[PDB]
Amino acid sequence: MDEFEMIKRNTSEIISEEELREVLKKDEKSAHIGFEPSGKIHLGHYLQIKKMIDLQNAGFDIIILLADLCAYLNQKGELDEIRKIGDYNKKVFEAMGLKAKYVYGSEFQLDKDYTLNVYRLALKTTLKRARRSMELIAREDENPKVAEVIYPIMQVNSAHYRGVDVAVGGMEQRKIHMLARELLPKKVVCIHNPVLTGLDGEGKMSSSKGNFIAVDDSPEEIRAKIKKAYCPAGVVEGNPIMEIAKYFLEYPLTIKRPEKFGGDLTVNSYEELESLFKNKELHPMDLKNAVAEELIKILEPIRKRLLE
Amino acid sequence: MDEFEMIKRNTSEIISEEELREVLKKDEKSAHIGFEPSGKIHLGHYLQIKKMIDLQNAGFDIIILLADLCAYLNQKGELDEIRKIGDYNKKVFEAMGLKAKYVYGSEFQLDKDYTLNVYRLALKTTLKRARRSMELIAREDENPKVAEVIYPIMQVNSAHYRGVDVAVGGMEQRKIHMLARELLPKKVVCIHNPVLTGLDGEGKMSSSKGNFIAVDDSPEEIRAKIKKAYCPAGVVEGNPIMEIAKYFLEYPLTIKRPEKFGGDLTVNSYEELESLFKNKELHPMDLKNAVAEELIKILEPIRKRLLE
Ligand SMILES: N[C@@H](Cc1ccc(O)c([N+](=O)[O-])c1)C(=O)O
Ligand SMILES: N[C@@H](Cc1ccc(O)c([N+](=O)[O-])c1)C(=O)O
Ligand code: NA
Ligand code: NA
Repeated sequence: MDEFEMIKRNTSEIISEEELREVLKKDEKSAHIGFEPSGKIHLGHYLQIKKMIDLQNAGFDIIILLADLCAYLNQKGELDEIRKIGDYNKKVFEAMGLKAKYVYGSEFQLDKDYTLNVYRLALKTTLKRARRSMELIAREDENPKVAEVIYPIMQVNSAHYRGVDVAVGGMEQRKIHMLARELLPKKVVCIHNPVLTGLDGEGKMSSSKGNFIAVDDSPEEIRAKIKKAYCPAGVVEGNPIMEIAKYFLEYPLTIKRPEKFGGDLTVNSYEELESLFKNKELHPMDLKNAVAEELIKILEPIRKRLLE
Repeated sequence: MDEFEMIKRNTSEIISEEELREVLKKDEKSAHIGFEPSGKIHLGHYLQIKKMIDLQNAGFDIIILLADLCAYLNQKGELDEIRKIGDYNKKVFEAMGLKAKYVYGSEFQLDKDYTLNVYRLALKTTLKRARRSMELIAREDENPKVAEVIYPIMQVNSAHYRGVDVAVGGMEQRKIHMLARELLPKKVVCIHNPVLTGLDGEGKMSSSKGNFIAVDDSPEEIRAKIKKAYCPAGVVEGNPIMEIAKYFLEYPLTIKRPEKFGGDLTVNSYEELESLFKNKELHPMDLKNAVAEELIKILEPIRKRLLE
């Protein structure tokens, strides 16, 4: 398994694989990811931090951008309050075991040279393109603000300005990233992680939608959220419990079941779990019990560091 | 005639008259106008500079904003080239007899505090409103850029930032000004000048449309432009020659005519010229001859200073 294959594991796409391979040869290489600060850090965040850890293990210097100014532009509140949530997020990311440097967008995004660049990019970016790039990111607003279209060019210049080789984000960032690869002289390698389904199955997981498991949820809370989650027998597509099994659990996985329902089941890969679930050899209740118990153990060290 | 009435003369609107009156009482008061730098300075510019002179005579400190960064956002070229045209414009404005201070937008519009203000305003300004405010200003573009909607909030913050009591501009600026009066804590008094008709009568006069008389046009050039201008008998509405008579000429005005066509005509006011023209007592050819000759004399001192 290449460093390349370790990095590629469980990503949705890498733009491009050829470019990443060229990057991997260098002694010194950096990757960054930006997050609008979030009151709760959930499995979606953890999925991406896990990927940053993969990159770190492959010798990348990791930068976490606490995106206070973008969050401000996306109507998340006042900068001072946003920064405080950013600081909390840093502590959570540290509790996850990430070795990284942290920067606040506003530390450099209001510099004269940065701003001049933003305006230069604004001349090359159509309103239609800017709005399209924000469809999965923009806060819902019946009267869309000028701030909405400044946000994507702020993010485009961010990669350029700080000289990152690799930008990581969820699939929802991909249009902004495509714009960056088009507009900037140096092409940034983009690694996109899948977007987790919300627990009720009705859309994507999000801090604003209350459809997530937070990394510091209590065990009792995790069990309840999983008990109630969308998880139709035989259905893997859009099944958040199966997603958790794929992205977070380790294998071989032992699934405990009463003897009357077939007894304990040892599963050597997610792929084999998927076949058992599609073939209805594994019931949603037994899948859920195992996912809840293993996820609790996975998250325990993080919750404990945050509780201590 | 009040200072108020001197200021009001030949304006399209003042927002608001009550506010201007409060302003007039102060010992210290300033007014500014901004211009995207223009390769040619035309009668539209001169009309507004004349109004700045009125304000100066009423005891206002005048600031001319050479709007290099707005011009950049509105696709007028590179900043360095734009600034050079700005410097030329300053020399023309000085040749007009204006006593003012001149500043380049970019001297202060890229400051961290300015930019933070721009982003705060971007949160309060809808895209729909920003685009509407730019309809008569925005460079024609089949694929409108993000830069187009940054421009109006740049101009909104300009008035606020430099603490002007009064902003002057053409009617085309009125939506941006309305936005400023809505968004800022201090209401700026806005004085709007009429927009001159193009020489061919087919739209408004503009540097980009080649339908103007420039202040340094040669006498021969002025005569030719006027000879060819739209000027229907009896029609005052949208008649650029009648506009020049109203906004630039002094009265009493003597109109020279051959005896066979009624002989020389002395006109004591624009209002009386308008009645004679509507009643068809004054032929377009005779009106044009007088307007051309008087406009040449009006502009001679400006052209001469620029030629020297
Ligand atoms: N768009 C990201 C945040 C972000 C990512 C990368 C960035 O470079 C920046 N930025 O420049 O402020 C911001 C999000 O949805 O959470
Ligand atoms: N909109 C003006 C230029 C302008 C006027 C006033 C201003 O404050 C600024 N500005 O802030 O750059 C720019 C024009 O059409 O020529
Ligand atoms: Na080496
Ligand atoms: Na006094």
